[PDB]
Amino acid sequence: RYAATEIAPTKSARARGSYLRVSFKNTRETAQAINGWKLQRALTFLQNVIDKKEAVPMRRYAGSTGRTAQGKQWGVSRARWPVKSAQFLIGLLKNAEANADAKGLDTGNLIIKHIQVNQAPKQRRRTYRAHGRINPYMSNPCHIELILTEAESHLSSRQRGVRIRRALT
Amino acid sequence: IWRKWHVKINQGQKRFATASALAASAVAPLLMARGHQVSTVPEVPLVVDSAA
Amino acid sequence: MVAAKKHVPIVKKRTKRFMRHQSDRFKCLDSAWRKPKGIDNRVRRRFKGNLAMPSIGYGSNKKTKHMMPSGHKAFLVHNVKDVELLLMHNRTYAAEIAHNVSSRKRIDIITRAKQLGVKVTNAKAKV
Amino acid sequence: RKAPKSDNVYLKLLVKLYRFLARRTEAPFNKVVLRRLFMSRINRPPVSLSRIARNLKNGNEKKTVVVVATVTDDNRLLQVPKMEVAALRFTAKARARIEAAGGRTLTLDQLALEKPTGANTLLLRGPKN
Amino acid sequence: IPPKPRKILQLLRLRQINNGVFVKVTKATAEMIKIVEPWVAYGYPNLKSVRELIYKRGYGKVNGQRIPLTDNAIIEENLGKYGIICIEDLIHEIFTVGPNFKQAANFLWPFKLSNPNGGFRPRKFKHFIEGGDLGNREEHINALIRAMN
Amino acid sequence: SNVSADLIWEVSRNYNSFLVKQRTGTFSRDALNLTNQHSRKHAGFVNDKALGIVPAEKGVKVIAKKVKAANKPASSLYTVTYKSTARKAYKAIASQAAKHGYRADLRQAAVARASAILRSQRPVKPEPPKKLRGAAARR
RNA sequence: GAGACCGAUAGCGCACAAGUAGAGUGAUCGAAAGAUGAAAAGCACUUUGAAAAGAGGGUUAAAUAGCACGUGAAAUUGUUGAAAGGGAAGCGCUUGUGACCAGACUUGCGCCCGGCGGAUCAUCCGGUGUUCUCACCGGUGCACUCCGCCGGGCUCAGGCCAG
RNA sequence: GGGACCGAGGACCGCGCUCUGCAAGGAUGCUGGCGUAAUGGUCACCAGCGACCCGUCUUGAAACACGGACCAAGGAGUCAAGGUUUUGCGCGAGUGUUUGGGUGUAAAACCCGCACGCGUAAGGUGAGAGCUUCGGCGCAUCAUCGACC
RNA sequence: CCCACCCAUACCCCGCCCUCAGGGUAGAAACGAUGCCCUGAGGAGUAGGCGGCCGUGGAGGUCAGUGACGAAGCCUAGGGCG
Repeated sequence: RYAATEIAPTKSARARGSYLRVSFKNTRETAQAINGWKLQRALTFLQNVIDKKEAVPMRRYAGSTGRTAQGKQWGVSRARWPVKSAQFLIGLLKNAEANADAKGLDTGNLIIKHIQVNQAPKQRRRTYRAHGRINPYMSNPCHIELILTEAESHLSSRQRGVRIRRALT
Repeated sequence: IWRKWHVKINQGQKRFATASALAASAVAPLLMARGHQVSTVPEVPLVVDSAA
Repeated sequence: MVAAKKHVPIVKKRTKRFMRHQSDRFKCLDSAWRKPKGIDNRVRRRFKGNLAMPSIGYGSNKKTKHMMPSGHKAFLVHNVKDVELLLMHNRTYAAEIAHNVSSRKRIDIITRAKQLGVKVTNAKAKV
Repeated sequence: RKAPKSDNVYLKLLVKLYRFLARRTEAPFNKVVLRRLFMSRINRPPVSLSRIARNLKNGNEKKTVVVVATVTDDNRLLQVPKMEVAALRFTAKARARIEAAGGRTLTLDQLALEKPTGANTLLLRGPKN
Repeated sequence: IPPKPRKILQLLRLRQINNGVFVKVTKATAEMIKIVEPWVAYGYPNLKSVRELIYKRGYGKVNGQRIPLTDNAIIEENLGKYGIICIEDLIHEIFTVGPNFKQAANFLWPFKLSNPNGGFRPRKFKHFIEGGDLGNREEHINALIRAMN
Repeated sequence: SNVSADLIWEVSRNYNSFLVKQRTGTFSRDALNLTNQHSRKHAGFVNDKALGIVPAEKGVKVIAKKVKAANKPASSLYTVTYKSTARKAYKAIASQAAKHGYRADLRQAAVARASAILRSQRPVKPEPPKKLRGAAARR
């Protein structure tokens, strides 16, 4: 059961992924950069993030993050290059593009109507710390889901008297 | 387990309560007030033949 | 008959509920009213600009107590035999079918209540 | 007190009967009897047959004995005079000895029917100490 | 308030503010009012002030209850043995101070006057002879009673 | 004797099998209760003389206690069914309840119960269609 | 064999491969952890992907029951919808705007003219019951009387805000 | 003469008077629009005014100090023995079946032998509730006078 | 020194709630008499005292109570009562 239930699956194409071992915060900002975009422009953008040609704007999870000139396209200053998040979002976009091909939709008019990154159950790892403590090194995996959609009187008597007089004259 | 589960009641109290319960059984309004369907039977102190 | 008995106008002295102190800030505090017991509590001492404490002066009129704005009184009903209890209180009482009554049993309740003239407050539930 | 502390249904009927009599009749006897019905048991001490036999020793014979309490029996009284006693309760020995002497025993509702003003009634209490 | 003026206000039935009573002038009652001068204003009323107070704000003590004087009957049930049978006899008794003044004044509930129309004065806790309101005024209490009625 | 109408009321005032109560009022399920209110006046099972009106197939069925047969429940009720004009049913019920001093205080309630039963046996009128109302419900 | 006991943080530490796993040199210390469905019928086949998995399709009454499985709260998080924000927010009284709603009303009673369909109309006579003077039943009643329905007219009472 | 706020009760009874009824123990009469979100209500936001953050502890009071990241579930005057006060109940100069025995539809209910526990083996005057045949009778109990162990 | 004006939960009048106090209510056409009707006064409150109502698990009785066209639980910028 997907989050966007207003979109019927017959005219749409969907693809999801669970327990993905990527950072949730980097994937949230990457999915926000491509939300509501065309399918071919989003695939080109994500590859440019891998090749460090375009940058993903960091808006919520951007604490003490460096500045770059490639954020000027987005109107921000803090922008990064989440390569791992771009790799996972490409494979999910290629999967939904294949789902539209099998169903018979047109891939040239597909937009990303819905895309959501939810938090997955946390994994656990431990390392060694002095003063008798053990450092927890939990990972933060994420759930991703996306859907592709083809782009396309009670008047009074006095009020009614004025209505008639204006109509006559 | 030593919680005083049983209650000591005077034998005179018990015989008073049993006598009051027998008197209320002869009262036909009190039988209907309990929830008994007493409308098709006569002589609400019902006595049947022992031979029967 | 649908129209209720003639009654004095219904006046609510206060429609707003009484909120517990600091239930807005803490989620562990339910909004149900609890009387503060601290001696320095501003709600207990009735300082101005603070939450009001309920009292018997807010009590509704005895002639219009427990009356819905139509003018009747609610009576919870589980079956047909409960509707027949409201036979003589057409002008003063209304029937409210319980939430656990099934769909077949409800249709018998409304049909009987229309015969008896008794208003049903939730007649369109399972229709 | 407006309501008696007792749960006795027959005492509730007696309170209702003597509320009507104390309201509609100007006799102060009915107000005293109603007040004593409301009191508790330690405030309604027993009255023995020997104590009321003291009070009929003078010219108080042929007068109804009224006690808002239960009337006990005294083994120290050898002979019991003929007397008409009305009380809330009687013991088995007290009721038998009054009826053996030729007297009669009344309840308080029989007293109300017979003497609603409390005419010619000798009213008594028991020892408080 | 000191303890001695507190007791006099209770004995004069002035338990509340803007509360008024009729007092027969003797030497015993005059020294009572002299002590509570920092709290009271008093004077000699005329026939009009007695009439408006009885007719408009006149209430009676009947079995410990405050009954308005809307009938001549309830005056006769309460003061008829003293010879007072109607309102005019009650007004005559207060104004022309008769022998039954004590019974007639005590029968009257203490008068619950309103606040005066037009205010008291710029500052009302001085004596009347220094531009205040407290104390004794001869007939200017009638101007005060007219505003408080 | 030990039992009377006043004593039965004291036992059954607080709890009764016919007793139903919830917040707004306290009702009664007794067949001998008319107006279905819990009180000494309308407690049919408590009182020695009582009346009760139940519906019939066409008309009313009025039952009354017989004081001599109080201990014989199979013959304790004097049952009359009035299947006639409503005016003759009311007249006979009023005569039944007020001419001989058999609960003259219950005469008005008995006539009012017969009217309410016969007002329930008339054919029922069809309900007008519910009007959709407001911008949200109509659209 | 039972219980006015407890019901998976409860009841024995242990409802489970529990004195187990694990800790200590050792004596000893000592957990957490129940539930798909009636039945595995626990996704045939197709398609994308290296795979994990996803989408169609299928099983079932229910995939809103996918062995991360009954129901599935709150803290906390994401997306969409609406809004607010010149150095705190939150709260009380009172209007306004916008969004969304519960009622109430829909006609009833009586009277008078017509037209239909029927005689449970008044009285009297027989049985039955009862409150012993009131009713029911059967007959008589045969049509200016009684009861329903329809078509007109009139009165009274009907909701909200106002003069 | 000009305004403002309110209409409380629900057959008659009363107090009165300007009289074919009245303004005299609480509002009726006539009329208009609408009959639905129109009044009304609930949220969200703006605006005017109001408004310290809770608890604990100390003290005459503050101030200081301590606890408070958030949520769910759990969480603290109970039971027994022995005293004692009051209320209800039963029997009452007595009261208590349940140590045990006898039945039983079997831990219930019903019945009871001998002991045993605790208790038990006379008024006047001032009065005084109440009664009265209106002459007097007078509860309990207080002041005192009493009588006895 | 004079005149007018502004306002506190203070005073005055009216309505409603609750408490207290004083009355009425049976040859019963009579009553949740633990009710109803009439009249007046009063209303802050720590420690403490008294009373009445609400809610949870289990037991006896009762509603010939509800329920697979759906019990319990849960969510609810939907209502009603107190």
